[PDB]
Amino acid sequence: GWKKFLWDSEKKEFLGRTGSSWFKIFLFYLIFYGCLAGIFIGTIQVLLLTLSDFEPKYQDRVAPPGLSHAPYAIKTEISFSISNPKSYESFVKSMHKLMDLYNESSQAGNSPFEDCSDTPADYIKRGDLDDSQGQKKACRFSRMWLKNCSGLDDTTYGYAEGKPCVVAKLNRIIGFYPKPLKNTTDLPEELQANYNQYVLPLRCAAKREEDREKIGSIEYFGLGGYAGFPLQYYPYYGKRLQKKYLQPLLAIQFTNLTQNMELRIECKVYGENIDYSEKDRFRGRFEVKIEVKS
Amino acid sequence: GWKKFLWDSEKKEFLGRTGSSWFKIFLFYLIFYGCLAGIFIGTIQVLLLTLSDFEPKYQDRVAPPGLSHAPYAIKTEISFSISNPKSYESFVKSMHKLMDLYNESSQAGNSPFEDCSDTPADYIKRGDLDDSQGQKKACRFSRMWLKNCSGLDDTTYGYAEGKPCVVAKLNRIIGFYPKPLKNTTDLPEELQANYNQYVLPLRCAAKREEDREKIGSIEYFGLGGYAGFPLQYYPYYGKRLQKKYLQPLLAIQFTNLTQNMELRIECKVYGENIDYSEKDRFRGRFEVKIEVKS
Amino acid sequence: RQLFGGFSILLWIGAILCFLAYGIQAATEDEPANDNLYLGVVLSTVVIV
Amino acid sequence: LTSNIPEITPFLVFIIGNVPLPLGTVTILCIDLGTDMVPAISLAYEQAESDIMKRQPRNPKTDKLVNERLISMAYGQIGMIQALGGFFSYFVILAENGFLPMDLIGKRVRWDDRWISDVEDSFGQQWTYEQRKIVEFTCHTSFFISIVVVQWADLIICKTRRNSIFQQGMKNKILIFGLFEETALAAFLSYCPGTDVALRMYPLKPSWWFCAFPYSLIIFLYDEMRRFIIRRSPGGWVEQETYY
Amino acid sequence: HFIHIITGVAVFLGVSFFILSLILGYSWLEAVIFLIGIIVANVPEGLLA
Amino acid sequence: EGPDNDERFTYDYYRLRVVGLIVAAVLCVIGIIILLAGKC
Amino acid sequence: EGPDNDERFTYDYYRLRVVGLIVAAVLCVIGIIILLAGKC
Ligand SMILES: C=C(/C=C\C[C@@H](O)[C@@H](O)[C@H](O)C/C=C/C=C\[C@@H](O)C[C@@H]1O[C@H](C[C@@H](O)[C@H](O)C[C@H]2O[C@H]([C@H](O)[C@H](O)CC[C@H](O)/C=C/[C@H](C)[C@@H](O)C[C@]3(O)O[C@H](C[C@@H](O)CCCCCCC[C@@]45C[C@@H](C)C[C@@](C)(O4)[C@@H](C[C@@H](C)CCCCC[C@@H](O)[C@H](O)[C@H](O)[C@@H](O)[C@H](O)[C@H]4O[C@H](C[C@H](O)[C@H](O)/C(C)=C/[C@H](O)C[C@@H](C)[C@H](O)C(=O)N/C=C/C(=O)NCCCO)[C@H](O)[C@@H](O)[C@@H]4O)O5)[C@H](O)[C@@H](O)[C@H]3O)C[C@@H](O)[C@@H]2O)[C@@H](O)[C@H](O)[C@H]1O)CC[C@H](O)[C@@H](O)[C@H](O)[C@H](C)C[C@H]1O[C@H](/C=C\[C@@H](O)[C@H](O)C[C@@H]2C[C@@H]3C[C@H](O2)[C@@H](CC[C@H]2O[C@H](CN)C[C@H]2O)O3)[C@@H](O)[C@H](O)[C@H]1O
Ligand SMILES: CCCCCCCC/C=C\CCCCCCCC(=O)OC[C@H](COP(=O)(O)OCC[N+](C)(C)C)OC(=O)CCCCCCC/C=C\CCCCCCCC
Ligand SMILES: CCCCCCCC/C=C\CCCCCCCC(=O)OC[C@H](COP(=O)(O)OCC[N+](C)(C)C)OC(=O)CCCCCCC/C=C\CCCCCCCC
Ligand SMILES: CCCCCCCC/C=C\CCCCCCCC(=O)OC[C@H](COP(=O)(O)OCC[N+](C)(C)C)OC(=O)CCCCCCC/C=C\CCCCCCCC
Ligand SMILES: CCCCCCCC/C=C\CCCCCCCC(=O)OC[C@H](COP(=O)(O)OCC[N+](C)(C)C)OC(=O)CCCCCCC/C=C\CCCCCCCC
Ligand SMILES: CCCCCCCC/C=C\CCCCCCCC(=O)OC[C@H](COP(=O)(O)OCC[N+](C)(C)C)OC(=O)CCCCCCC/C=C\CCCCCCCC
Ligand SMILES: CCCCCCCC/C=C\CCCCCCCC(=O)OC[C@H](COP(=O)(O)OCC[N+](C)(C)C)OC(=O)CCCCCCC/C=C\CCCCCCCC
Ligand SMILES: CC(C)CCC[C@@H](C)[C@H]1CC[C@H]2[C@@H]3CC=C4C[C@@H](O)CC[C@]4(C)[C@H]3CC[C@]12C
Ligand SMILES: CC(C)CCC[C@@H](C)[C@H]1CC[C@H]2[C@@H]3CC=C4C[C@@H](O)CC[C@]4(C)[C@H]3CC[C@]12C
Ligand SMILES: CC(C)CCC[C@@H](C)[C@H]1CC[C@H]2[C@@H]3CC=C4C[C@@H](O)CC[C@]4(C)[C@H]3CC[C@]12C
Ligand SMILES: CC(C)CCC[C@@H](C)[C@H]1CC[C@H]2[C@@H]3CC=C4C[C@@H](O)CC[C@]4(C)[C@H]3CC[C@]12C
Ligand code: NA
Ligand code: NA
Repeated sequence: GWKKFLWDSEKKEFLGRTGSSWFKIFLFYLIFYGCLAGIFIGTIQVLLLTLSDFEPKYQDRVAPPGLSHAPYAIKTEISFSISNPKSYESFVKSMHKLMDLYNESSQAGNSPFEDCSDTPADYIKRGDLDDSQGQKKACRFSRMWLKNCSGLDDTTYGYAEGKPCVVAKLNRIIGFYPKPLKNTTDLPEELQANYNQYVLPLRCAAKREEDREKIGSIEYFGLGGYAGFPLQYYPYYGKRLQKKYLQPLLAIQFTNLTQNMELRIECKVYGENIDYSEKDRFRGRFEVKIEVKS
Repeated sequence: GWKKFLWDSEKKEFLGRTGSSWFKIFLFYLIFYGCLAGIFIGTIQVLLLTLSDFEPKYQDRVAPPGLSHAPYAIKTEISFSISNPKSYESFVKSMHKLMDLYNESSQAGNSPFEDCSDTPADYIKRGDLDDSQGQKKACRFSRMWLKNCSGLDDTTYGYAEGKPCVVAKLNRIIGFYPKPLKNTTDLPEELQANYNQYVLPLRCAAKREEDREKIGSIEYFGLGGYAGFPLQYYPYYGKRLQKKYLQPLLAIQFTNLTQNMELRIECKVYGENIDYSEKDRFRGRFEVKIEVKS
Repeated sequence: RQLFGGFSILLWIGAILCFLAYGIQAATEDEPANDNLYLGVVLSTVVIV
Repeated sequence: LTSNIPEITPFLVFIIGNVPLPLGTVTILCIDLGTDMVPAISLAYEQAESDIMKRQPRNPKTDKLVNERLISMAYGQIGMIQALGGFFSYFVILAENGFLPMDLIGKRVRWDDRWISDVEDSFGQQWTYEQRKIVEFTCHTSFFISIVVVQWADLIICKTRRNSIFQQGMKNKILIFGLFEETALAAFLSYCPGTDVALRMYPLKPSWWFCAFPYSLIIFLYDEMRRFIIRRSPGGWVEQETYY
Repeated sequence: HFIHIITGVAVFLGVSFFILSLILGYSWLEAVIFLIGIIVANVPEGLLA
Repeated sequence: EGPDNDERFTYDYYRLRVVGLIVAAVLCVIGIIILLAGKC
Repeated sequence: EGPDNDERFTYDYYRLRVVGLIVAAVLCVIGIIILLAGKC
């Protein structure tokens, strides 16, 4: 048993078989797993062919677009002390990571960045989804447009004295044209004033009726001074056809925030091809919990 | 044209293309014809597998058995002069080729030849169609059994003095059991006398009613003196299982043949699993044209 | 021995854990999710069948 | 024993290779209860091959039920194939929805984070958390179906070990019942209006059902030849190695 | 008997998957969660019934 | 392909579910018929 | 397999011809139906 099963010297066996047997079985398995690997690689190559390089074959899952934000809050809560500096570091590092991509040094020269209307405008079509006219051109987006939340004056962006900012952003979708609501008698209360057709409005409020009073002055910063996204930055042509593309951003300062109390703030974008979902709490709108405990 | 199409020295082209092109096309065709050859060889190997080595999968085309003869006559005519020796040479060479396989020297020793009843007997079954009991054993067939047509006494076999012989033979079929007609009131005229159940009768006659008179004495030579084939040499087990197997033979001497006249002689075997065909003139029966012109 | 043997015991745990995951949820978070309640309702039905 | 390989390989690549989970808990329970209960029971009822009495008796000392050859055919040869068949349906679902294969190695850490609503795909689009989880679930359902499809083949080849099915015949009624019923279970759970909320299975588009078909035909053809070689060459290498 | 061998093979692989996980930076807890799951997935169920 | 290219973001899941259910019902019926043919 | 093994030398060509003709007639009909559907 112990010895005979490990190595016997009459039949010249190791673990149970002889030499020529181990060689035949090992050779068979090597050839077999090679045919298997080759077939899998071929059936996967035909699939890499089938698809196009400038457009995902199916665009029904990412639609309509979401609404993400910086900072990066875990559980959608932004809690920090106004005294301890090591409390809002994880937030500033994120905010900075996001704004660090809009540096003017990056947007330099004629290419591939071109100047666009300083005031909201209409769509801009740079052709079809081809490679004919090379890399398309994207509109520039300056940092300074965001007035008090730019990290250029007060690097912290506000967290230093109980006045935080929230840079909202619309999820990039290929060939998506944003459509704002029209001036007809049916429109929310808020949206009536400053109906710039070319701007997609974003407006934050309180989840509960009580919290209204405890929330102060929501000051939105954006392109042209409006609380929205200019339609001129659309549509998006995809990474392959528009590398070095910048999406608009909207800053929100929650001035006059009550101290030592959890406030639930829900921000929401409005528009025709915009729809919310009771399951996905980031589709079109977003929720943030702020508590400036000091 | 003339020169530019043959060899130009600017684009470095021969017959129309450059070097790297001829290399790519030649390489492609070589690889392609290799895949084609390999696939054909594999699909043919699966077929060589499917079949058995001891038995043809289909035995409906060679059934029932035919009736061939030596000599080798072209158009089924045996015409030769009794004076010119160079007239019946093509015949004797054949007759000899056939009888040269029944030499006693070949049938020597205990194997793989065994002695069988000198008188017609019944069938003999040497087992199934396997390789279990090795090479089967076949009954010996002596030359001398054929009395006046054996090439042992009168090498010519008869053609020398206007008395020819015809060695008839039944086509070898695997697992075929010959079944002769029974003694019931319905049986041809000829077959009544000498009804040895164990013998398959062969009887020749004249195609036309007139030729009867011009045909003399048909003298049949065979095993036991009967005009037939002994059932003991059946069945046949096939080449793979019965190499060195000899099939019975029947000699026919057409004594008293009218001189200088074409005679149509039709020979026919009788039996249950024997059936003739109006299209195949060699299925069960055979026709010979004899004209001993001297 | 059938519903409470040796391999089914682990499944009985999966079901327990998941139910506790739903309770800490409904007691704490406003407007919770229900993947845990239906996971428990599915697992329990498997040990029973 | 063959279905063990496709259920374990996903948890292995997931942890090692760091990709999105190909098979989950609900889908796995669906495999065990669907393709392993009724088809297995049908096998008991099988008829006898026309060789049962034309074969020598058995020596219990030398011939056992579970020997080193069963694990060779199930785990090693047939299993690895059902695993590749399910991996194809997975790769196909993601590539079409925007996530390609090269970009998938390492996205797990980021994929499984409820907080990154900005996940960027290959074509450069930005995905939220449930939008990408939906595609992952469409992969769990596809895997499931690719398993039932490959099971079709494994079951057919299981009827006989020495003769072909062309020789043995499809006269077993319970086994047929099993093929039609499983197919029905997969179509029902994938298409019913409400499994989304309760079980987490999503509808499958028509071009996807066919991804497992090449791997299902290969298993059948392989076993058929594997047998022809047995019938023709006794005591050969194939009979010493793969005859269980 | 068979079941026994398999269990031996399964327990071995479990401990191995453990060292692999920690050489790749998993949480001490994640390695035991993996050992428990792998050993449960390698042992066959139903054979005797 | 123009601003009103909303079709590129729509899918007819309804028809797909209807067909999938018809097929499931048919396969299941075939099954019962074969399993019970004869009352044994 | 015994003297009376005559089946090993017989083939049912009749049934084969009958089936082959039924099939030919069916395929041809399908053809006419498709070619003329509509009177154009
Ligand atoms: C039911 C099951 C059980 C659970 C089910 C579970 O899932 C669920 O029910 C959930 O529970 C649901 C339950 C919910 C319950 C309640 C909830 O409702 C409610 C909510 O829950 C929420 C939580 C929930 O949200 C959570 O998220 C759920 C998840 O939980 C898990 C999480 O991940 C994770 O736990 C997060 C939690 C947290 O993180 C925990 C942290 C630790 C506790 C601890 O660290 C923290 C802390 O420190 O603990 C302290 C307490 C201490 O006393 C403890 C003492 C520590 C002992 C230290 C000794 C360590 C040890 C141990 C030795 C043996 C070996 C040794 C090596 O290590 C040795 C060495 C020594 C020397 C080390 C010494 C270190 C010292 C450390 C200690 O001192 C302490 O740390 C220290 O004291 C600390 O205080 C201090 O701070 C220290 O900090 C630091 C320490 C470091 O950090 C730490 O040390 C580190 C890093 C170590 C690292 O390893 C180091 C490495 C880097 C390494 O060294 C390294 O460098 N390598 C470098 C390599 C290198 O360069 N290489 C270069 C190469 C060059 O060549 C620092 O360093 C130190 O100095 C410092 O001192 O000694 C103390 O408290 C605190 O301190 C505390 O902070 C994960 C899950 O559990 C769960 O999802 C709450 O947040 C919420 O508030 C609540 O409301 C069974 C499971 C199933 O069976 C299985 O299926 C399973 O489900 C799957 C596996 C899941 C997976 O897949 C899922 C998807 C599908 C699956 O389901 C599929 O099903 C999978 C299946 C599985 C199988 C296979 C296949 O696939 C399928 C096939 C089956 C088929 O086949 C069948 C046939 N039979 C049929 C069919 O079924 O089945 C996925 O979804 C899953 O995600 C996935 O996992
Ligand atoms: C929508 C989904 C549709 C699914 C379609 C699946 C189609 C099937 C897929 C592949 C079929 C080919 C597999 C061939 C493998 C070789 C089989 C073989 O070698 O069997 C040998 C047996 C001989 O046995 P024996 O003489 O020992 O029996 C003795 C019996 N005793 C003892 C009573 C005398 O032969 C026999 O049984 C005769 C049986 C002959 C069957 C020929 C089938 C091949 C024709 C077409 C194949 C398809 C080719 C490419 C198709 C791509 C399709 C899109
Ligand atoms: C697009 C490409 C897809 C490729 C995917 C591959 C899928 C799997 C590939 C192949 C599996 C299918 C192969 C079917 C085999 C048919 C073989 C056959 O025909 O052998 C003829 C037999 C023999 O007859 P005999 O009298 O000589 O036997 C005498 C028996 N002795 C001697 C014991 C008396 O005849 C009989 O068995 C009697 C008649 C039985 C007729 C059975 C018909 C049903 C077959 C399959 C059911 C479908 C299941 C799938 C369900 C999903 C649907 C949605
Ligand atoms: C053989 C074993 C293998 C597999 C065994 C699996 C075991 C699983 C056992 C039980 C699982 C129970 C699942 C319960 C089904 C759903 C119940 C439920 O919780 O539904 C909730 C949903 C509400 O969703 P929502 O409001 O969030 O949707 C919002 C949609 N928005 C917003 C897009 C418009 O309800 C709705 O949607 C309304 C739709 C109601 C669905 C009716 C379907 C009936 C379900 C099962 C009956 C089938 C039995 C088979 C009989 C065969 C006979 C031959
Ligand atoms: C999507 C794709 C669908 C279709 C995929 C089809 C894949 C399946 C194709 C082949 C099946 C592979 C089976 C592997 C078995 C081979 C093993 C072998 O090597 O066994 C050789 C045996 C020798 O036995 P022995 O006793 O003498 O050994 C004595 C040994 N000692 C001396 C040590 C004692 O047998 C011999 O040498 C002679 C027998 C040789 C049999 C060759 C059979 C080739 C049949 C088909 C292959 C062609 C497929 C064409 C398709 C084109 C696709 C693009
Ligand atoms: C012994 C064998 C007997 C067999 C006899 C069968 C008799 C025939 C009975 C039914 C045949 C098919 C009936 C067709 C109607 C199906 C209902 C349907 O098409 O619903 C679809 C919609 C779902 O909404 P959506 O797609 O817009 O969601 C949004 C989708 N997203 C999230 C992807 C965006 O429904 C809704 O809204 C409202 C849903 C209301 C409740 C529908 C009930 C469905 C559950 C079970 C019925 C099917 C039983 C089949 C039995 C098979 C045996 C295994
Ligand atoms: C616009 C489309 C309109 C279509 C309407 C179609 C209506 C249906 C009409 C016919 C359907 C099938 C009829 C089945 C009867 C076929 C006759 C048959 O089975 O005969 C077989 C025997 C042959 O003898 P054996 O096999 O024993 O020989 C020995 C064989 N060996 C040599 C191999 C040993 O017959 C004999 O003896 C006696 C034969 C007597 C004459 C038979 C006539 C067959 C010729 C044509 C009729 C088929 C027309 C099909 C039209 C298709 C359109 C393209
Ligand atoms: C055993 C048999 C059937 C396996 C045959 C495997 C075939 C399909 C495999 C073997 C090697 C493979 C090639 C390997 C490398 C490349 C380069 C890549 O840029 C395109 C795909 C291509 C050209 C692959 C196509 C598929 C391929 C030809
Ligand atoms: C391009 C691809 C698909 C072609 C693959 C060709 C395969 C089927 C061919 C290539 C070489 C061939 C082998 C060449 C030699 C022999 C030895 C012979 O005694 C049995 C068949 C066998 C073993 C052949 C089987 C079929 C085979 C393996
Ligand atoms: C194995 C052989 C004999 C039969 C194979 C049957 C296959 C081709 C059948 C089984 C179940 C079928 C699917 C059942 C339901 C649907 C949903 C419908 O909206 C599109 C077709 C689709 C996706 C069917 C395609 C064909 C399908 C996959
Ligand atoms: C190409 C696709 C879509 C259809 C393929 C149809 C094939 C399989 C059809 C076309 C004609 C058919 C043949 C027509 C006639 C006969 C004679 C009959 O006695 C046996 C079946 C047999 C031999 C049929 C077998 C199946 C067959 C070859
Ligand atoms: Na299993
Ligand atoms: Na199981």
